[PDB]
Amino acid sequence: MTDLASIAREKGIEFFLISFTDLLGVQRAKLVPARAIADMAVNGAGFAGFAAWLDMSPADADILAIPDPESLIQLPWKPSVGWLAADVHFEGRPFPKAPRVALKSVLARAAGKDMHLKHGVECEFFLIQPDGSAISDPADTQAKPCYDQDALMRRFDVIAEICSYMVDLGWGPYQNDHEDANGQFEMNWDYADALVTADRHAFFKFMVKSVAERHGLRATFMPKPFAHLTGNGCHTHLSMWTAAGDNLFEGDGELGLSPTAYAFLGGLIGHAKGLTAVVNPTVNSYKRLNASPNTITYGGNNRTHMVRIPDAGRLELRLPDGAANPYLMPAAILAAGLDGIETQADPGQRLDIDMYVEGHSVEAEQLPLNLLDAVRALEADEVLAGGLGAAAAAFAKFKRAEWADYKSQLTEWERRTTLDC
Amino acid sequence: MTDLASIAREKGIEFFLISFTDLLGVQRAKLVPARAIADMAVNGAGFAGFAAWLDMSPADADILAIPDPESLIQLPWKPSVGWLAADVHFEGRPFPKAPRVALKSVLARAAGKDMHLKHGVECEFFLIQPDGSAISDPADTQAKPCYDQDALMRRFDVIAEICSYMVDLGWGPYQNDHEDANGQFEMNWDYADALVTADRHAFFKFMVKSVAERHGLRATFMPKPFAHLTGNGCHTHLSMWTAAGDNLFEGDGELGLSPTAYAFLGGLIGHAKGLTAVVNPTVNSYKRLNASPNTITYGGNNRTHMVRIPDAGRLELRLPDGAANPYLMPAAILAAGLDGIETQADPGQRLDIDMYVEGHSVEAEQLPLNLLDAVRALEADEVLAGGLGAAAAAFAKFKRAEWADYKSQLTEWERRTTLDC
Amino acid sequence: MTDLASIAREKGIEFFLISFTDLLGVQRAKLVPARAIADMAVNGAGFAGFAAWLDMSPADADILAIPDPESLIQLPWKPSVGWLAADVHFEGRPFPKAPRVALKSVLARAAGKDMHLKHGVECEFFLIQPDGSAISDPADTQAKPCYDQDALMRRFDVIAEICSYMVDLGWGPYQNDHEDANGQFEMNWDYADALVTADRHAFFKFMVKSVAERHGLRATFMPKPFAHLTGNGCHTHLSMWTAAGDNLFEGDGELGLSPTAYAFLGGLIGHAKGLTAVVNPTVNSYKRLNASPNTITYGGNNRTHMVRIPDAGRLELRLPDGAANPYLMPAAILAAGLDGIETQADPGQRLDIDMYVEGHSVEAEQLPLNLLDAVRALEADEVLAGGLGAAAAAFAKFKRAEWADYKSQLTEWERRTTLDC
Ligand SMILES: Nc1ncnc2c1ncn2[C@@H]1O[C@H](COP(=O)(O)OP(=O)(O)O)[C@@H](O)[C@H]1O
Ligand SMILES: Nc1ncnc2c1ncn2[C@@H]1O[C@H](COP(=O)(O)OP(=O)(O)O)[C@@H](O)[C@H]1O
Ligand SMILES: Nc1ncnc2c1ncn2[C@@H]1O[C@H](COP(=O)(O)OP(=O)(O)O)[C@@H](O)[C@H]1O
Repeated sequence: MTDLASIAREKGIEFFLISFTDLLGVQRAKLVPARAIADMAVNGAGFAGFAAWLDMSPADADILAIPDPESLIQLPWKPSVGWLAADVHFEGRPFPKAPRVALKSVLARAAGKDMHLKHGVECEFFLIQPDGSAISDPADTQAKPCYDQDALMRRFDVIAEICSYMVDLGWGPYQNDHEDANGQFEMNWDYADALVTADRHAFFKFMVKSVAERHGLRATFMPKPFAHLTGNGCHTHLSMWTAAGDNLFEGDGELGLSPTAYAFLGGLIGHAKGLTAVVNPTVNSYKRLNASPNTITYGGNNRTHMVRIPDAGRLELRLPDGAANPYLMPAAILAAGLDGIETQADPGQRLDIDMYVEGHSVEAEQLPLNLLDAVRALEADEVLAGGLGAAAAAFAKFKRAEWADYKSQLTEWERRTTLDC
Repeated sequence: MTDLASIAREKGIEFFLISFTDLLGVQRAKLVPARAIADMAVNGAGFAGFAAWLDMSPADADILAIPDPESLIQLPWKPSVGWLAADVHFEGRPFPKAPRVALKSVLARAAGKDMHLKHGVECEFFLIQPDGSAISDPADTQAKPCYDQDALMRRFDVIAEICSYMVDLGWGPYQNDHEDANGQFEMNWDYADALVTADRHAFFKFMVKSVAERHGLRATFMPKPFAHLTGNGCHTHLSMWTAAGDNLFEGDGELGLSPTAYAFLGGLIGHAKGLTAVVNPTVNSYKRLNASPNTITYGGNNRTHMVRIPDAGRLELRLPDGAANPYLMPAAILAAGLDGIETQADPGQRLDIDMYVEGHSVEAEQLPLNLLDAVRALEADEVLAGGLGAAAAAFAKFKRAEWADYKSQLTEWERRTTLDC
Repeated sequence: MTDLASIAREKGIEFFLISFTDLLGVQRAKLVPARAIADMAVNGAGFAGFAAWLDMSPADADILAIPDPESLIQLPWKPSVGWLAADVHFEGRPFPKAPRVALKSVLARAAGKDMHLKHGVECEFFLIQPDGSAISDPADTQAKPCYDQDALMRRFDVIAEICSYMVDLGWGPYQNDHEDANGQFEMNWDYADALVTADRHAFFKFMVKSVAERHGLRATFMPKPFAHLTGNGCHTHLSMWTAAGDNLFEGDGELGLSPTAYAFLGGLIGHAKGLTAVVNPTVNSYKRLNASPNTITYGGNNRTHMVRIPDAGRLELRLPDGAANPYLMPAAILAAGLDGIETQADPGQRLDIDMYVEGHSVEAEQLPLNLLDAVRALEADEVLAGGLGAAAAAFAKFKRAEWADYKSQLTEWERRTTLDC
């Protein structure tokens, strides 16, 4: 790996965006001219951490975001700018409250046991009007819009541009779909080592929002952006691999899954409640859990349970939504899963039923149904909090304030239903 | 007591409003011509209970609301109509889920022990525009509007009319004030036997709303109707009396209070959390508990604690808000208090401090901070649920549905704070 | 077979639209980058079938749409994209509820008797404003607009573009007409093997809609889109052929038709009622049957009957409308016809009269006059239902639901005519 300064000269990069993800998933970046990249690659870009979602004080020394040169992406729509993901450092060490640092820590524990997490994300999003008031396509109106050829091709320019970028970047994109809400789309690409996928997922949201804007549109990954439409998931596909390239999840047990997979699964099931706080991290998230289908079960090739087993050597957690932190969520999933493996956790019986029809009759534990309860579940889950380190309590702090902020709002519903009390 | 038919002939009453209060405090009434009052006074007015907030089925027999002839009030603004409060009966017996029946049951238990609850209510309300969008007086704007002579006299017509009605009805009204929010008023009258006060409180809200409408205005008892203004309380004054006319609360202990009073108080303190669900019964209610001042303490002549001791032989519960059921709330207070007396409950130390300044430093139990948590507190409080009978679980059911209804609403705050997640 | 990956390289195709038609005729497609076509061509593109009109559950495994490489069409207006028609497979076999699969089944039965159905379609459509409120040409206004030269040429650019595409695609287009309603047009091309014509029919609607949109206009195949104008037919021309290449309908009987042709006709007459549900598949469809001409008769070179004999070796079914599924329609027609042939059905006497003038005096069976009755007829016709397989029952299920949805709408007619009852 050559230096970024030399790459800048060779590939015509004039500015670098040195970037990191805070606790709320917000992309924080600094635009640095190429003349300054050498110093910053080694010493890091200085940011006042208290000004981001990092649970820091104005009295603290500036954090130093150290770029991972392997993450470099020349913006495909603006190649004279080089994007870099970074680890936030504080007082000479990675700062445990930064999502990407948290993720790297859990990975290092799994890696030490020769277990390498790989995942793929299904990042649904909506294409909407710039003012956010409606979807971008007024002609996308029918009751079952999923895979609608007409509406898909009406947004060919934006979708095709983005997919072609992903081809060039080497993500191995393989399908673009219109999803089951009007105005909603999904663009899939190959799974990879968790850190690779996490970096891609963070960049992907930024690319989609950016390219949409250039087309006079807007993209949102909001969990439930419209009252009358279903929402955005981020269903996650999970497998564990040895450094020698074998999928520990492949086995001769049920459905081609191994004991390791089922123990991992058992951690997922066992830690589902606190896990919800992290993978459904906003007040808005909880609308998708109250629509009925809010219990903890799996699985099989069945898109009706919290966990689906799509094929051999693979689990799909169907819990995370569009707001899920690209680093915190694989981190939290891995912590729960690793615990499952170590404790030989038992997932219980696979249910081969349609939960939307027969779910009412199944005795199952229930997920937390609002942000506050979910945070409480996270705080009571010591194994999970310990797996995320200091990030967990900082996350719980912020979400509790969001909760109180939300509840303090005077809504129309309140006035409509209470004015005559 | 003569018959209502004979009174109708003598006082020129052409219609009776036979009325009862459901679990949400909603006044349900039927307008019956005088020719039919005799049968209904004895047999009751038939209502389909499932259509009110009574937790009933369409398959149930109609309830029979039996008028309390002693409650009769010729509408002062329309004397040809006679208003009556009623006990809802079902299958030949008072229906334990009806608020007024619940209240009468608790009273009968206290009465059996020669303890007679008397209370006064401070029913603050706002005078607002008919469309509810702003207060009725655009010139009522200053930062400290409390007792504002100008704004008070600007609403003299409406206030004076209502107070004069209360004089004629024999309620012993003694003061009308502009309260500490712009547009907010209060009109006090003498305390009385709980059932008398409860009937008056129910009628009072109706009279104020009715008279406001006749003046082209509107009244609301909503807890927190405006984002920028403080809200409506219903602080309640409480004492217990023997049939021989002695105030059991008067004594030689601290502040002129007796051991009975302090044990009653101890029930209040001891049952405060579940009590909150009943006396802060709406989602909206909880805004007033998050503004800081949400802990459980008393007292002294100090408007800064959950309980104030204004004078000898008197407790003021400063907890209830404008949405409090006129029957359920004295009922719930009495259940908690009676328990305190029977268990010789200990309130702990009176705090002679200003909670708004030093509250942060006091170790005290905290009230529930949202409707859901408050309902949970009610459900966990067996003594309190048992004291209200079947009304308690029916109340909890409805409020839980209100909670889920509220949370399902897509708010602007959500879109503003999450669209860019 | 030069593979799709190879064809993509040489033809410069960057994306494929893998498409299938659902039970409501809706085009469902996935946009796949060339780099992924090889795998999808072999294994199929995955779709959640419950999200389309296929009568499935979210608990079902995804269907796999397997593309027919012989259907490949480079979109003539956007040749970097390659459209493919696909067969829906479920759990390792063709999904009988998918129209194209159902059609292929019926064709295989017939093929097994050396009878190969060939058909051509007259897919009338309107050109309208994007908002759908009026036709595209405000100057197209005369009482008898059929074949209007001015209006035809006023839309030359769009019509000519589409026709030239059909020339290049090898469909053998031969005429473009302005039809007998203002704003209505028709573009004819050579008949072919049923499956070829079906795929083309499906693609054609998409082409016309897409090209219209590129010209700032819009196309609709809605059966009756305007209250004041006549509607869109999809009249179908039908013949049966041996593999040797002879037209089984050509014979010595009347009008140059054979006994086989007449028995086929007899199946059409015999199953006309049930057939109506499939080829008039919407509530809106039934307007064209209540506008008189709704009895079951043929024929001769006479456009006044349900079936017309245009010439030797050919039958024209004048029943299907613009909403007819391009796959279900020929399938249902073939099912009926084959039965006619197997049972030696007697079509009755040819009526050489004008049904518009003398039709009232003829004794003939009447077609069903609304969607509900038509569905009932489909369900009662077990020979027809059995011939379409599971597609029939799923179709009827959806249509019964559409019917209930329609009836549940509060129409202005209802209010105008009932408000004063
Ligand atoms: N063994 C695996 N481990 C982790 N992720 C995987 C694995 N296999 C596939 N994926 C990823 O899961 C995501 C979804 O894949 P997909 O084949 O579309 O699943 P499905 O057919 O169930 O919808 C993709 O990003 C994909 O690359
Ligand atoms: N001994 C009592 N028991 C119950 N309520 C009382 C008692 N004495 C007064 N009240 C009532 O309490 C309410 C408030 O009285 P008020 O004298 O204005 O109290 P404060 O001075 O503390 O504001 C009135 O309705 C009043 O009649
Ligand atoms: N023998 C046949 N079998 C099936 N379809 C046919 C046959 N001959 C013609 N067609 C198709 O029927 C459609 C109508 O043909 P056309 O010549 O316009 O007849 P008409 O003048 O009666 O409308 C055309 O699309 C044509 O391809």
